[PDB]
Amino acid sequence: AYLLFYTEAKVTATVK
Amino acid sequence: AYLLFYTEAKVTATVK
Amino acid sequence: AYLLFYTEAKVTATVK
Amino acid sequence: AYLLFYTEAKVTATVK
Amino acid sequence: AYLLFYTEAKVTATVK
Amino acid sequence: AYLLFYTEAKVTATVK
Ligand SMILES: [Cl-]
Ligand SMILES: [Cl-]
Ligand SMILES: [Cl-]
Ligand SMILES: [Cl-]
Ligand SMILES: [Cl-]
Ligand SMILES: [Cl-]
Repeated sequence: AYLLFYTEAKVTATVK
Repeated sequence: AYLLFYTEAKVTATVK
Repeated sequence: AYLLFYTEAKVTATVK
Repeated sequence: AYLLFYTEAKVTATVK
Repeated sequence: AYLLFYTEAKVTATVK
Repeated sequence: AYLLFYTEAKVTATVK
């Protein structure tokens, strides 16, 4: 699984 | 485009 | 001291 | 250009 | 568990 | 003072 911080604004974190 | 910080370790940043 | 970003959602930054 | 995550609180991301 | 990025330098990511 | 993560690659952190 990876950790991802993403944004286009707020930073969203997810683990997939 | 998204700004992305990714990791499984080092953090990789990219713009997609 | 460490710089920390954490999240369980929002990313919170702190310096400890 | 730089990718920047900034904070003093919320983390702001920008591309400059 | 929390997602953590930390640094005192390199940024280290972990899940606790 | 602000916390900054920046990159053009490696993420560099700084506190100013
Ligand atoms: Cl490594
Ligand atoms: Cl690194
Ligand atoms: Cl604080
Ligand atoms: Cl806030
Ligand atoms: Cl936020
Ligand atoms: Cl670990």
